[PDB]
Amino acid sequence: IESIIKTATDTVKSEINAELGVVPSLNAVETGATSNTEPEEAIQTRTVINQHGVSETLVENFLSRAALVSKRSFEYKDHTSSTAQTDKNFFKWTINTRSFVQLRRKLELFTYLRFDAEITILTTVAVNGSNNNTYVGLPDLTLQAMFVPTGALTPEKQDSFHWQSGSNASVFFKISDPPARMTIPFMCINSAYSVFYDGFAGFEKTGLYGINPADTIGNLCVRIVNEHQPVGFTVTVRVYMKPKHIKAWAPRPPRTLPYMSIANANYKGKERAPNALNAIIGNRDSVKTMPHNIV
Amino acid sequence: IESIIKTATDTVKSEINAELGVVPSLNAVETGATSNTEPEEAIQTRTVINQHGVSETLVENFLSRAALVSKRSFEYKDHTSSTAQTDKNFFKWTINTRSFVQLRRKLELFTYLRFDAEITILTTVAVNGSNNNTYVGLPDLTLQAMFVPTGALTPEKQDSFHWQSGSNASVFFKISDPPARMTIPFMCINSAYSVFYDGFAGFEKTGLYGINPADTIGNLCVRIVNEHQPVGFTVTVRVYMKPKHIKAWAPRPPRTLPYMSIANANYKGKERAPNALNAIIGNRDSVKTMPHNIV
Amino acid sequence: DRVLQLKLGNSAIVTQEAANYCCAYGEWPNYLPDHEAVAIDKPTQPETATDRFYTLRSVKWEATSTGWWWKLPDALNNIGMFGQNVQHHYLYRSGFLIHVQCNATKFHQGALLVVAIPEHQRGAHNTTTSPGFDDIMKGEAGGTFNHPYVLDDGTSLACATIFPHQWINLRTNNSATIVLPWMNAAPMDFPLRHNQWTLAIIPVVPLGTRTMSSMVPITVSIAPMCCEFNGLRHAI
Amino acid sequence: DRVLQLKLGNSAIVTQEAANYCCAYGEWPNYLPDHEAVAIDKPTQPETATDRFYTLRSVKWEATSTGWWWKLPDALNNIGMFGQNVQHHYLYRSGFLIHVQCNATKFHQGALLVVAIPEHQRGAHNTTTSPGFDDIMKGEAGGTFNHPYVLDDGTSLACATIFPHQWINLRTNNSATIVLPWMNAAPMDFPLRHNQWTLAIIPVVPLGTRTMSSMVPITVSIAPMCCEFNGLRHAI
Amino acid sequence: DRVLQLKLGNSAIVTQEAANYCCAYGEWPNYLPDHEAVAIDKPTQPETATDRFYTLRSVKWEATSTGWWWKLPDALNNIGMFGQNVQHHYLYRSGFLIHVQCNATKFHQGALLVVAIPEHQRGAHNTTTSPGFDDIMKGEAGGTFNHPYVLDDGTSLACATIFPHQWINLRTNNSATIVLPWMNAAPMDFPLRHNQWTLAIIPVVPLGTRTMSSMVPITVSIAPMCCEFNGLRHAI
Amino acid sequence: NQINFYKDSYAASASKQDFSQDPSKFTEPVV
Amino acid sequence: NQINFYKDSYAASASKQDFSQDPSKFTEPVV
Amino acid sequence: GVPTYLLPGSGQFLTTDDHSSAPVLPCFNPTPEMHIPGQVRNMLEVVQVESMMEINNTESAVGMERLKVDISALTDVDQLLFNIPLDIQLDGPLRNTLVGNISRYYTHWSGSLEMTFMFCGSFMATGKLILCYTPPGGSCPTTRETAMLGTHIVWDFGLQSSITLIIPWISGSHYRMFNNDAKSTNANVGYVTCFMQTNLIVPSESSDTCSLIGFIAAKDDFSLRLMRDSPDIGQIDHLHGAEAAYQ
Amino acid sequence: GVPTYLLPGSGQFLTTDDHSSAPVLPCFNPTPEMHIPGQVRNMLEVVQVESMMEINNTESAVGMERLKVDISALTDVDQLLFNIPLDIQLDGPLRNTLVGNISRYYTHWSGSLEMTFMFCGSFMATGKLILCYTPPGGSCPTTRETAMLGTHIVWDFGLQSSITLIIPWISGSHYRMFNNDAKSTNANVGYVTCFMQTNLIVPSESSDTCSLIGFIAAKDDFSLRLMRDSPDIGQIDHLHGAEAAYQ
Amino acid sequence: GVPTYLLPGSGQFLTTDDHSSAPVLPCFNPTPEMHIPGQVRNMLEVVQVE
Repeated sequence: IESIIKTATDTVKSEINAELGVVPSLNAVETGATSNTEPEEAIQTRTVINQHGVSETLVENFLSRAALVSKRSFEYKDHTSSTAQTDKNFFKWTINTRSFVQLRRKLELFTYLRFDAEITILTTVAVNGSNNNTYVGLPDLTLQAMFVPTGALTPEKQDSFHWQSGSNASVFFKISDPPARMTIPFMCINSAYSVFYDGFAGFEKTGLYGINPADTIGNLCVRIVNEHQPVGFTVTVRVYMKPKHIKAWAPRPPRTLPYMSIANANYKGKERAPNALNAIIGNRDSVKTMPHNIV
Repeated sequence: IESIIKTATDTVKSEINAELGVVPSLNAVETGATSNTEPEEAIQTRTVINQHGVSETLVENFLSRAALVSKRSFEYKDHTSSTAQTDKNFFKWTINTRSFVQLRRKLELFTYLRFDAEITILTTVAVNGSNNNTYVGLPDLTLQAMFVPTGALTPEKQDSFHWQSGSNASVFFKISDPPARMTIPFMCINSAYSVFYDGFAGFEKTGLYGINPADTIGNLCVRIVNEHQPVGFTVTVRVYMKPKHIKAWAPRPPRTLPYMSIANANYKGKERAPNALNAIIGNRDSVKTMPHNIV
Repeated sequence: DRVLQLKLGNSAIVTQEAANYCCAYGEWPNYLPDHEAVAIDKPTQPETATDRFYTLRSVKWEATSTGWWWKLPDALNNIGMFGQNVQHHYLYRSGFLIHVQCNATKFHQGALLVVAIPEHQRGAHNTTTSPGFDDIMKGEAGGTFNHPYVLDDGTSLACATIFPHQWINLRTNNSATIVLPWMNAAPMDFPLRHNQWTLAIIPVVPLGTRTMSSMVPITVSIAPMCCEFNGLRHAI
Repeated sequence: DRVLQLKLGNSAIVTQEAANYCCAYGEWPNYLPDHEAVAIDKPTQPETATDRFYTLRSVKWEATSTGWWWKLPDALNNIGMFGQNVQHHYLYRSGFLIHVQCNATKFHQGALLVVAIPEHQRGAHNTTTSPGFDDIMKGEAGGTFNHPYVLDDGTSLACATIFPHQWINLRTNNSATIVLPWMNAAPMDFPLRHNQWTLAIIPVVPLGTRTMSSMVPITVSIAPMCCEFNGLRHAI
Repeated sequence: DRVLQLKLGNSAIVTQEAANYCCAYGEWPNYLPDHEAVAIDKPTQPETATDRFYTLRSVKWEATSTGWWWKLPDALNNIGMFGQNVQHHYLYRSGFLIHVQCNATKFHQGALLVVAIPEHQRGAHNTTTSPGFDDIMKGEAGGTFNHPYVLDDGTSLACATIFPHQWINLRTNNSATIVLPWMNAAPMDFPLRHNQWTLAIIPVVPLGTRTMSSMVPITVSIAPMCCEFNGLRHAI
Repeated sequence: NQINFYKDSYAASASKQDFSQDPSKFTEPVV
Repeated sequence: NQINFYKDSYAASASKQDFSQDPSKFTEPVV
Repeated sequence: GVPTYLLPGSGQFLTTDDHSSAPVLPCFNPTPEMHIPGQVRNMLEVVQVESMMEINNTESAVGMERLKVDISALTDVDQLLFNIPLDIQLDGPLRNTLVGNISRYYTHWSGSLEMTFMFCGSFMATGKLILCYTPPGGSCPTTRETAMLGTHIVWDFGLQSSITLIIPWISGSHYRMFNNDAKSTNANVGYVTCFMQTNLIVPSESSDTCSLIGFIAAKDDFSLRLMRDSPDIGQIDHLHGAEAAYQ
Repeated sequence: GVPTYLLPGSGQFLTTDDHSSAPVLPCFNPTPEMHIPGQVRNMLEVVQVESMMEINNTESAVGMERLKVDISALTDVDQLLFNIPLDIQLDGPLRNTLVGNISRYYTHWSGSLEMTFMFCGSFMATGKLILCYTPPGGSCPTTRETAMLGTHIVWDFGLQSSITLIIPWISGSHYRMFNNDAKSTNANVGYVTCFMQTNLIVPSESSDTCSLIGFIAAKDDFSLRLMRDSPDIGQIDHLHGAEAAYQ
Repeated sequence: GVPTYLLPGSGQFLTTDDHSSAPVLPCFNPTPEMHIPGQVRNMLEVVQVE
């Protein structure tokens, strides 16, 4: 308690401490972690002043790395001609951390995190080659990114008249521009985002498991403002979220197995070790057989 | 009166208050709303300190959401060749809130609003496919947006010589650029915008009803500065107005039915419930029959 | 319930089964201050002559009565010295002391949301044309509600309680009193071509009784309070 | 090793070969303060009635026992006055005093990482479907571990020590005590459709002995500490 | 007559035509003091959860209705969190806040001596056998009076006014409120096998009206006040 | 927090600081 | 070093200044 | 100053920005503000006022007969009168309320709900009546004894002729949302169920169609948070006057 | 002010930027923070706690039998029990540790490692046992006399039943990295080798499969530096729910 | 300073702007102002005449 430490703690000089009646090293695992520090026993330490970096391993410094959460390469064309559930120039991405396993593992390190989502939407254009179209320049489309809370009706078209944004939060940013550095706040009715939720969203028995109703931030409906071009482009909208203002609670085992589903934590490892169900760590030849040995 | 409250009010501890002669819960509707607070009766409350967000539900925070008020996809071509009332590279949008129902409902929440219109004009380009033209790049047109008050003569051409702007307010902004964040002030001869006006604009009996002559801000004549390109584009100018500096008066019933006309508040609901004329709320099977029940 | 006497001018209204009045928006009516004024003309301020309670045409209340509304000052445009001053002045400022009496027996089951809409921009069903003079400025007789549930403007009766309102629930309320001040964006504005207030009485619960059916009249008495008038011209 | 008496309500647990308890996250359980509360309802705070230690169904420990887990308050959803208050209230706040006794002889070779997972979002092997009610809310009998090594959620038992934990290593520890406080993002939340804590007892080292094989029962006694209840409704 | 609001727990009762309440024997209900207690167990005191007003089954009142009685806590033995605590505890101490509403019209001629008998040792007519469980512990539905004039115990209704009582005379009283404290020789005693209070509502004057006959229900809402519970055991 | 460098007072930031409010205008419009 | 010119406290810079930490919550969660 | 690097959130029209914007009219003095009545400096002043629900959400209830509920003198005791889904977003009785239409603009909502029911009957129409609000977690009750265990309040009609039940703020989280899934811990507020207590006693000369008008308001602790775009209106086509204000 | 020249590092989304960003919700008051337990203000609080290694990295050790190590009463003295590659990044026993999974997010790591081994045996299971940690520079030892010269500690099982060896911070540099080449001066931490000291003495009624459970934690001087992206997870395809949360 | 994000109202020639503009003539001293008669500092001085 009451530790306001900014640097790594310095070790003090240790002597021959061979004392009867008390012992530092023989601790009890069956309470928690142990208190045997370096000059207490097992080594005769030297007084070294420790000036090592603790700011770089802060939990805010750990978690305010803007990583990908949704990469949608939606096809921008006259979708009217022929399109069925084909991202008609707009996708209604329900805001979930869980789509990309790097930042998903970073936020699933902790049970609870209160943070503000610095959402940066980097959008890249590519001319689609299925129609054998020429390059003909990469256009500077103004791309609307409307964040709708839950309960608000998501749009169904590109010109769906729900993009008026009378009260909905939206940004209007072009592609030949810096990306939309927007900050979605702590959009939770509870005091933290329950990244893990051992409960059901609905009061009914048939509700989906693991999705916190408090953590339904909503949908980030991203659309193309201007009308369809005669040449089709593949607009790839990559939304990157930087957990800013980090307050984390209850650190957890990291997810060792490869992720399977967004909505739950269902697991199946690789076919052998490493990161397998029956063997998380890659197996050695024997218990005493030592790998990566200089000889 | 004299309430300068910034957070939600905390409730105090309530006990068994079974007292003869006075009662909190049995109020009189036929004056106004009731004063029965939570620790007064009907519950034995606990002292909870309330730190909930009231800044997010401020009327300025409610109303300074920049929503769409005019989306004109006017066709930018050599209109001279063949065009009749076809937005010859310019449209004279008379500035009305009422075109898009989201911000129209937000401003028709209140009878009167004094505000400054932060007008952001986001303009998107699309190559028109009726002539089967190629993409050939999206051009960076400088687009003049001249706001003319009423009484000033609106232009009739693209090069109409009324775009000189000797005294008229205009912005000259390109499309490969941030949008024109301009603020039109409180352009009303009265002390508020009468969003509803139970009166006639003219002194004659044949004047149009509901249009306040004080709230005629004017026309926002938006044009293309440079001359016509051989390839036709569909310039879509979306003007978004953020009611800034909000002072609202006399809150009203929100518009439940779908809107019909800009100039008046004529109504016709959907063909059944919800939001219908004979049934605003979607009907249940019976009065005691309860929908959305966990069983 | 609560007795209440409203004495302005020669007129006085005494009600024995009313509730507390409805001083609207926390604002008692007042004349134009030297700061809020916009018209250099001296106001007429014809007190007593125009602050009288003007008892309007009482509309009959039946089981199928949808609703009635009166626009202020269009309901008082041709009535009394206030009507003469309204016709003789181009600018006006007057609050209104609404008193609506619905004298029904104690066996009568019904209620009236007597609501005072500021700037009731009325709509028309199934047509995009704006309402004319014959659909808006009915005058002293007032206009009925074809669709009172939508409040005849596309909005909602359910939420009409954000407006200056009482109820004339015939259990323990036979008269309701709404004290409207001056309310417009302009400090003074043309009376005969604008309705700053619109008093609407809607049978939210229609009159009911298995007792002798007796015309339950909806007696409307609007006293224009704190009367001000600028721009003395001919009788428009 | 260390004697320890836990006296709450009528129940009391005395253990002679336990270690120090596991006051979780440096937080003793407490009621909702007047600042952290979100429900105006007065809490039931049914102390003594719901702070009793509730001895659950003791699961048998064998050599092939993979693991067992209990979700709080799902393990106590239908047990005692805490179960009655959980069924009768929509909002609840209770810490938990875990005491798990594994009475084995001094010749017994085994250990149990008795871990208390906050919000054990369990996964299912080889299918992307979410676990249902029959795979999550087993109730008082609890649920076994099909894959305890991955902690049945895709994570890792090895790192489960970041959680409130002890060990019931049968060398010098027959009973372990974990003092869970209230832990949720919400101050109070629905008990029957959420598990704020999940106590999991995993035979990390399986029971071993060349001595008389005797059912080594894993007696689980969870005392719901500092009980609070809002939203008094029917028995859900 | 006198308005009265009784706010305990989440429940609240507002009556507009009641008299003053009936704080019984000059004694407001209270918990057991440290001197009057006899059970070392900590009481549950499940306030709010068991101090709620419990609206019972409303019995119909006709012209031939002799009487109805409810025994406390037998009327609340299986109702709500008080019923759960009564089943889960062997010792209990609770006063009762009786509120009986008889909503009848102003044209109705009748009265109810709503009497609260402490230890109504009921008798049986023409037999010397003691009444059984089916003649005493009817439960939430309550028991009717075969002979209310003799108060069903050999005594007298005429003198039943020495008991905590009001009247629900339908002239100017539609609701009556009796505030029973804890009353037994023991400070705490078994709820499911003893009735410390017995609330009896007797149509001393039977309902009369030449008006539309309408079921005049006798809505009984007993709030167990100042609840205390010792001896936490299984659900008996 | 205000970057109002223009010469007009209307062109400033959206003033989300009017925390004072009088609910008795519409809740209790009596006496 | 903070260029927070917005009117919301959440929209500020990422506060990498919470140097205080209590490791005894998880290392020594006893007594 | 001179060294300026552009942020990733540049050139973005964040609809909810507050950045100062160029004055189009350069020395424009606005109109002097007069003391207009009814200034609403916070929408939570609009929600704190009464608003009728449509209790009869019934196909037979056409137009005017939706706000009122015709209760009669039933011959059975402990009868259910009506149940209100206290769901502001799920187009229930509340949706069309000043606490519900405004909270349909907000994803998050919190605070204690006011529940004020007036009796639109005769003076001789008497009878106690009970407003059971139950916290969510079970089904909506249909009988009195399973609903009186929750937040209930007995209402004799009397003289004031209107009760104000107060919905308490019971939630595990700090803000119930409008997730469009009524049956969601984070979305369900509970059920307000109305029952006969001592039956509606009416004389012969009074009508046996006595009517209840309810209102739901907000309290001084009520709060709405994430602002969304209300699903009440729908612009599936351009309104009249579009392509004409453009002219 | 007005004269502003754009830097070369403009318009760049540096994933690790801290620049303030526009508030999407403009007067959004967030939820009040309650005192949730277990706030981790620094990951070095997570690494300072115990975490089992998988000592049996063996194909025969399937599932549960990887954390424990079955040692027996060997008939030879000075026998090697197990060796732990103290390599956090080279997918060794440590990788799956809260000092190792978190340090797999960081290119640089420093500080003294905790090495706490508990004995999961019977009470009558006795025997001294020695945990040799040798600094890097030679091969991993297989005999006792060539390993006791390093950082060793003799552990009689006794009553507390768990020793805590402390790995000292021996390095030429200030921070051992995770260069993915265990055999690198700047990457190798050394070898922790476990030996019999006085043999595992077990009675007949106790099992001769007595088990050691080890943990590696961190100390208060431990520090991680350059943050990388852990190679533990791999998104070779889109997860389930992708193209469905998009819907 | 260094962290600068472009507003939506950037690169716009608002005809009615008052933003300072680069001096084309760099140390240009203008003509000294003489007391010319009839300075109109407000058009409302022109309108106040017959």
